[PDB]
Amino acid sequence: VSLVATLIANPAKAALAPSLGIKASAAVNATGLYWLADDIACDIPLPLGMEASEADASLRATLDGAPIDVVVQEQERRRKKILIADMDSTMIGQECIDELAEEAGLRDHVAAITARAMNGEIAFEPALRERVALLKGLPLSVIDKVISTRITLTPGGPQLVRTMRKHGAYTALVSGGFTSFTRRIAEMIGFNEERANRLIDDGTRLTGTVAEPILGREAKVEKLVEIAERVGLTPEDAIAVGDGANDLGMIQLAGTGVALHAKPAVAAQAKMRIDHGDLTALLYIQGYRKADFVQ
Ligand SMILES: [Ca+2]
Ligand SMILES: [Cl-]
Ligand SMILES: [Cl-]
Repeated sequence: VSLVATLIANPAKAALAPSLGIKASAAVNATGLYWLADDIACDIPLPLGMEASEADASLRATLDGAPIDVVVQEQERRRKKILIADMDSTMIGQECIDELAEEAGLRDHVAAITARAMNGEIAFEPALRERVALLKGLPLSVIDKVISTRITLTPGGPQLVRTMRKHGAYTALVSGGFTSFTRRIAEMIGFNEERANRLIDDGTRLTGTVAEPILGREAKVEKLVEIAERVGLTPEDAIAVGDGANDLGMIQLAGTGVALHAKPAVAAQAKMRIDHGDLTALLYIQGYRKADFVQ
């Protein structure tokens, strides 16, 4: 089966120089070298008979000290037809739950719990109830307040979703956060649908509870299964991306699963990781060229 290695830099620190790409491809006795974006990403088709683990270590040693990610995969079925993406710290810069906690004067106390939950040291569901209970009494106006003043989109997000939709993919934003945030964020970026938990309120204030059953790690796996079956595909046809322990189920089930700027224990578990590039990395992973992007 044919293999291809892809080298990916951050467009904001585009250090994949021509000379560097040439040296990488020689390190793996490669046939050709194909640029997907100048100074940012290139394809290196491995010669037949090389294990992916060899090419990976060879390329990483050659590139050591440079902010360039490495992934190796089979050339066929690179381009996926489903995207399922985590929201918090993946498509936006923030944790909505931590920003909400600010409005209760408890950002640090809640953020410390969030860090433990996204690292996998506590189960998602009791972590969520403990954090949300501290939001009891907040007026419903704080949701618009946080969205309009403190939530920012991750670089490359809109381009990723729009370029994939251009090529017929179905895109879903699937989050352990809250519907009141995902519905607006999904609209801003351009997802086909979103699914998240739900804050309970009395009409004026937050009750401090969440609608049950809570969506955690397994619920993201289930949404991936539901989507693929509905659109007449299989999870093998999907690329999944996240940063946290609650994304590892869908990252492991999808055909391509990406730990993006993941927590230390999370990245330790994922087969494919992106630590330097932004969300356009997922376009290059799939073999797209800059000429293909929606600008
Ligand atoms: Ca996340
Ligand atoms: Cl909500
Ligand atoms: Cl994985």
